[PDB]
Amino acid sequence: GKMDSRGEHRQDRRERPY
Amino acid sequence: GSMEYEWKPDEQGLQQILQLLKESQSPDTTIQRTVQQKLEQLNQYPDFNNYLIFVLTKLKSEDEPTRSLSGLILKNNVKAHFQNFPNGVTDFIKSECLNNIGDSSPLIRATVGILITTIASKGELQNWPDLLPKLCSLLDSEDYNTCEGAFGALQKICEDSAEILDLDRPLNIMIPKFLQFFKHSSPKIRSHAVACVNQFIISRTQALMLHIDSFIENLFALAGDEEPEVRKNVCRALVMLLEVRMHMHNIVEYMLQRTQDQDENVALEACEFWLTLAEQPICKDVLVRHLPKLIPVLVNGMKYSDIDIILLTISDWNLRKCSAAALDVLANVYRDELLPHILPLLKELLFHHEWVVKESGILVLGAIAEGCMQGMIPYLPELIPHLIQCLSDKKALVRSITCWTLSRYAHWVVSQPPDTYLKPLMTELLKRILDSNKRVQEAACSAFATLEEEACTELVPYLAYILDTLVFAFSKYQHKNLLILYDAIGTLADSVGHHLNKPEYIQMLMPPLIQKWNMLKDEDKDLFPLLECLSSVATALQSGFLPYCEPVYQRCVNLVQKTLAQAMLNNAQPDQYEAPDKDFMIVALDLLSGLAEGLGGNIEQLVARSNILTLMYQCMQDKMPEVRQSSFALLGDLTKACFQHVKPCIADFMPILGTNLNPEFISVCNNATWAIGEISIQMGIEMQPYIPMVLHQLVEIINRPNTPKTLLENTAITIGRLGYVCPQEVAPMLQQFIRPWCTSLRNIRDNEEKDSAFRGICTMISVNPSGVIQDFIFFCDAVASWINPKDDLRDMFCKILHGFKNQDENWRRFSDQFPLPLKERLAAFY
Repeated sequence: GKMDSRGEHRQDRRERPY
Repeated sequence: GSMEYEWKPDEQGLQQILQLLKESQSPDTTIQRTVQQKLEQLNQYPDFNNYLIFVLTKLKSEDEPTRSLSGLILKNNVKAHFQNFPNGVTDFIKSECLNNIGDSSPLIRATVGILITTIASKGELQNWPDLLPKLCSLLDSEDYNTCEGAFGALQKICEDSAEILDLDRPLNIMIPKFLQFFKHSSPKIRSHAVACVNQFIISRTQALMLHIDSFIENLFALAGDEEPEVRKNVCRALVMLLEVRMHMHNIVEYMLQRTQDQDENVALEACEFWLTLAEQPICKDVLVRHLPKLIPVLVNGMKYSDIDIILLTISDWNLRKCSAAALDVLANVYRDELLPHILPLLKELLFHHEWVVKESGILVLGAIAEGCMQGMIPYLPELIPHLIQCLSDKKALVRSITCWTLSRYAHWVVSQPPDTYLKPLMTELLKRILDSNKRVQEAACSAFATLEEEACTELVPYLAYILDTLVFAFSKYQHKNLLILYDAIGTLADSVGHHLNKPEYIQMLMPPLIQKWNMLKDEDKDLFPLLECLSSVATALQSGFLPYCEPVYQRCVNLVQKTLAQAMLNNAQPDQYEAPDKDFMIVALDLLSGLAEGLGGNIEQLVARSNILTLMYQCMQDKMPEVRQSSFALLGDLTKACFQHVKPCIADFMPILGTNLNPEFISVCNNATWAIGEISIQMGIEMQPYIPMVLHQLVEIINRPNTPKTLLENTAITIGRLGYVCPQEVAPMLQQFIRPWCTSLRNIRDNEEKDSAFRGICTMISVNPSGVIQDFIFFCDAVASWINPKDDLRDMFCKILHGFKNQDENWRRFSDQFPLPLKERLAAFY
């Protein structure tokens, strides 16, 4: 499919402190 | 006597400049905004800067709020506009700044110091080459303010510029002088020395590895120094040396005793040591002993400071974040093996009443989740409800941290009955998503995203309430959380797939996305996530998205057109035309990509009557890897959609992908590789000629260490299809690519891609049977990966594979070397 900067972006920018 | 020199201005501008300064100190604001601009406008002279520094150096009969202000405006005049700098005039700045630094007044010392530093870092270290030697000579101490001022100048110089220093390579003479001042009486000088040397340690330069043996031995002597800066630079030095070097017996006690220092900054500088340690492989067998003293200290820091609660903004890396991160990497080092150290603390703090501690407890639970996941499961059935009820807290920080920490156990929540855990979590989570506080909205959304990401199809029955609350939040949100809302809906459609296609769900979800679609213009950057959102939505709405396919498709093709045009213009004439932001191409292609993946052949009418293939062939040659990644993805989606229109362009496509097989661009390679796959299954025997260009690269790629498994899987499918359509040209490489092919092809589902891959390998093995024998084990391993094979494929495995077993004496001694379940699954299945 696609090593999406979409999926990786929306995965990274999920907020958290840990 | 001997020779001398000097410079002298006149009574001309000095009076006007002094009036402009005396009035540039005016308590009014309009006078500052007027005079400061007039002075930033009277720079058209080559002599003006010599006027300002003349006020700084020789005008000794004037108040310091005027002298230092003159030197500061000189700072801004050099740091700002320095291309039109008079060299001979700046010479006076160099000499006067260099020799008048030891002034007894601390203000003049500070302004002259920042003048020297800004002149160095903004004027570079090349054009003025006699600065550093004269500073190092002036460093041999005299009164106090002299060596301290030149020393600090060397601190900010060595902090800014560092690589460039590696003047006949002078650093060799720098270090011993620092060492001469390393055992100094005044603590400030030493704190400047340590920070000076701490810059050239991560760069592992060749000048220090000779003078380091006694350097660190002397560095330990500053263990009990009182000035917090000395401790800061020293602990900083130890943390940095921990990464590039492998007295560990007492340094752990000094650092752990120093982790509870009265200054949170120094405790942080000592706190990164646990991260740097836990990263290296040495922490496994050195850190384990004194831990019961370490863990509570970390938890003592993981509570919010008295300062931070009031600013709720916060900084970006504190003792709180560093403690949580240290606990993170430590949990990832120990897995389940740290339950005793903590569990009593958790059982305590998780049910406290003073919430400032309970928050810390919940955060600690969030910090050990990924690390100690397997050992934490048994305690969970009671843990989550307390967090569920904790979502109803009134204070904001505890509510948000409950959202995130609760979100971290998405697997166990979704791997248990729904009405028991997943339904209440979804309900209360959705109830707190609609909050009057911002961080609760953003963190609750960024928790819902993970909940869908791990829940997937379990969200079908509740999509009415899910979409109802999410669009209520759509019309009710602001802007910074709206990005994360697009994240949430995109992750939604990606998670629940086709089952979204109901007309009333479209009536909830699509009207607002169309409103945001219509109100925004093409040059608005906020289109970046929206299209992406729609992309995932375009994957889920499928044929229900038909009435709106024409305008969206058109607008995407237009966007691509415009961007490529601008690209050409910037390629032909930079000095007259603008450079575009290519982030508009990828996202557009992504949508187009998703569009095909939603509509398939239904996109036919659009792809013919739109000059889009040529646009793709223009995208696939750009410089940023992202547009090749997304463009090749679109090429795969379009190839599987319609090939009657792509066929001719195929001739000009395969060479491009022939050079786009590069692991250095992982994100691209996969997509590129995948493209060829979907081409072969469509090109049939016609795929024959283009093999020697792609194959010899692909096979070299598939036998590579430290390679992502997704690239090896898509490469595996590609090789499989190239074999199914071109077995005579791909087959001889079987000894060379058979190992990681089936070695890595064990972690896939059962549909059509793996089916055509194994058809390809079955034909390639039936055509060249000699290749796989010596490694046939692996093949049988891969054959244990099938659960629901089709009839003809089953026949392919059992018939020929039976031929190998029929030719009965040696297959026991050779068979009982792999586990029994797969043994009898193959023996009973084939």
